[PDB]
Amino acid sequence: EVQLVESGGGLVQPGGSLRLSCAASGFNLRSYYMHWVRQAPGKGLEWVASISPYYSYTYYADSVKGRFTISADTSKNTAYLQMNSLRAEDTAVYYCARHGYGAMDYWGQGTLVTVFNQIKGPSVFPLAPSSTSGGTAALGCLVKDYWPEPVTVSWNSGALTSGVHTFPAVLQSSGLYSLSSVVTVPSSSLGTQTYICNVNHKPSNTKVDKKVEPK
Amino acid sequence: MTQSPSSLSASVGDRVTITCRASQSVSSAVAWYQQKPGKAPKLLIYSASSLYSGVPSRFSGSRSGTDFTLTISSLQPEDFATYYCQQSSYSLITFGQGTKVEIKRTVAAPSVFIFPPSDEQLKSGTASVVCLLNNFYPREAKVSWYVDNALQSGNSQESVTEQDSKDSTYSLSSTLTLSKADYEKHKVYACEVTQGTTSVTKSFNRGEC
Ligand SMILES: [Cl-]
Ligand SMILES: [Cl-]
Repeated sequence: EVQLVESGGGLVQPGGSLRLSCAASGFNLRSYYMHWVRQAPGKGLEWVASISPYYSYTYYADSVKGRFTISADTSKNTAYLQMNSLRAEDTAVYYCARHGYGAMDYWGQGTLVTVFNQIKGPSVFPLAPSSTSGGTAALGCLVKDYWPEPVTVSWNSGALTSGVHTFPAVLQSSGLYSLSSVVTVPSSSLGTQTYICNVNHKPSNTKVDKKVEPK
Repeated sequence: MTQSPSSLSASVGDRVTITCRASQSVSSAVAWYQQKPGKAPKLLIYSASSLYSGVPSRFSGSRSGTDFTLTISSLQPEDFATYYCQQSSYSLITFGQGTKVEIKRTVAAPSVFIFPPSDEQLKSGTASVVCLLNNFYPREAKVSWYVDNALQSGNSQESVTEQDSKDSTYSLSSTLTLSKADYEKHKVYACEVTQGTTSVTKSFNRGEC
């Protein structure tokens, strides 16, 4: 029997890219029009793209033009949707479908594409100094689990700039960002000087100040 | 493509009419799709009025200038779904916004089927006779097995599946397990299904196709 089997969906970042596959069996798609149709959660069907037999002409909904590419590989009897520059509005279940009787007679099972969209303020944890490092100690703040980028970090409201290293954020497997900011200070100052990192996350209208003390 | 209405609540047995006003030209005949929750759309009607293979005769489509209608002449509980119209042109496909058809809960009688054991299984020394009660509500239905009109007890097991939706129905299988000897020495096999004030008995005669 004729079948379309999709794969490739999942969780992706805005601005990211994904490729969906639609593997045909029981027919060769070389001679058919294939289409992609999507459905945002709780909403209706929206046509996305189509590709034509033999000449591989392509047509796109205005919402995806210049970002999505439909293609087909006849030797692999598979059609594809290359999704670039993804936006929050692209979150949907994506269906591939074959054109038959003036309509779409066979449909794939659908695959979910979720574009990360959950704003979250950061948690700020101390990177505490001991001492075992001679006359110079390191301390810092771990800025964990925020979205989207960016955060800014200062120390002592900007009064402390020498020796500061604020690292680029890394994207974690959760889809949330994390970074650290560190500063090297004289060990003699640990008992007397206060050190506070100031973390501003404008997307969530959240600022966090964390006083970093020896443990 | 405005569809009308955008949603409606109906009862089993009602005639349902869904309208679709064309956004593309009318020569681009309309197709109609049914989509159950969490499932892919299913083609019902193409070319405005042509019934796709296997679709029940209670679905029909028609046209009146720029106006295409889908009619479900007698709603069944399995018709709970969102329905979509679509026009297709070489450069452009458009869907209507969808019409959610909600159906009031009510008693649904099972479709009953009985299955003799296969010749292949009799080679194992055992005969399984299976009775299927398909798409019924509520849960309570009584299955009674008869073999040459003798009520059976202690030699059947039942299993139940539920569609897991809002207008979900049950299905139930009951399996009677007999030795090959007992199966071959009796002739009439009957599954009686009792729901409320109705009993339905499906039967077969061993060896009579
Ligand atoms: Cl049960
Ligand atoms: Cl006989």
